[PDB]
Amino acid sequence: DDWEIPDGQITVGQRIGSGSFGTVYKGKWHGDVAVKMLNVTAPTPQQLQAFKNEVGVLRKTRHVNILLFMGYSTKPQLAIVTQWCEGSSLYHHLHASETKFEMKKLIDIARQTARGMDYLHAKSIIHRDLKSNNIFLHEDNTVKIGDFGSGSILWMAPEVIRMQDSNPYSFQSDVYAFGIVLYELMTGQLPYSNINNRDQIIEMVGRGSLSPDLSKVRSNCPKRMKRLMAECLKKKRDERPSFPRILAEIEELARELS
Ligand SMILES: CCCS(=O)(=O)Nc1ccc(F)c(C(=O)c2c[nH]c3ncc(Cl)cc23)c1F
Repeated sequence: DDWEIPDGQITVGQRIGSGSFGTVYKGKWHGDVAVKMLNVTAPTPQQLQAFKNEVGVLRKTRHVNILLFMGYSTKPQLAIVTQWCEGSSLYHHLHASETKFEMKKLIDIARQTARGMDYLHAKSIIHRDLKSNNIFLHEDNTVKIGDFGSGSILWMAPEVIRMQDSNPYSFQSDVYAFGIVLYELMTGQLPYSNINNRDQIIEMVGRGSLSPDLSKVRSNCPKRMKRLMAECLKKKRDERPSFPRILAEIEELARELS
């Protein structure tokens, strides 16, 4: 009904990391949790509404691939509480571990990711900033999608880079985001890897003249999964697939099997 954790109950220990959002610690509260304490000292009364309006959105997410919102503090600092996750994120795995993932295991991670996303949309939540860094792999099996509610241009649809008019952030923008995750998964690689220049990419992808190189997909990706990708990466936004049918193709190609 109300989800506030009164001062005292969370035992904050260890500083894991941060962001423009906030700073994230591990912690004890009826078991393990994570606490993202916002960059804010004195809560201005209109700021206690910014938060509780952002919280009312967070508590409309129940689902196994949507990070588990659990509670919000007020009294030591504005903060969001959630499940503690185990292991490391999709990014860490696809880049600075060198973990071989089999085609089987990679498709599943894509399946579980678009499971998160279709749910959020069914709920009318534009994520806005999906990427492999904000997909935490709990136990190295279960996708948990978080950090919803410059920054990272690599997952940014051309219309976002540039800017539509009345939108541009929308269900579709979330969809190009999802393709770039597909590229990462199905090439094990960040795109524009050879062209390492933020300005170049911002200017060249928004103008419609640089798009991911699909020849770097591992020779053993299915051709269903490869065509699915290039649909999502469409520069024209409304030619893009929306999420029901994205979640169809993936589960429905997943058989095959091993
Ligand atoms: C349910 C959506 C809440 S969120 O959008 O604000 N995302 C969010 C909120 C609070 C958090 F602490 C975190 C977060 O980064 C982690 C949540 N669980 C984790 N487990 C391990 C690590 Cl390393 C980080 C986290 C996080 F991703």
